[PDB]
Amino acid sequence: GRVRLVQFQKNTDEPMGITLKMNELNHCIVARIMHGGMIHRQGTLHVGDEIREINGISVANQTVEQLQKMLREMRGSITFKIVPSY
Repeated sequence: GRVRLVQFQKNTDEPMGITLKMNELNHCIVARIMHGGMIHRQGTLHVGDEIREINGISVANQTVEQLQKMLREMRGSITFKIVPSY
């Protein structure tokens, strides 16, 4: 699909509300989005989307725990480079 850049503004320390999973090619896939969360309210990131980069950082050959940890500690203006899935 077509790559796009999705931007969020994270000012609080609450869970972003994303659950990730890696598939066979180690592609990072959005497994779940927390209903009513900041992400869900914006409507720009959806289950099945492939995340290629976070804050410009390639997710390649990083584990799920690593990425979730990264997501838990991010604040301010952040981005996901994603390939949406329909």
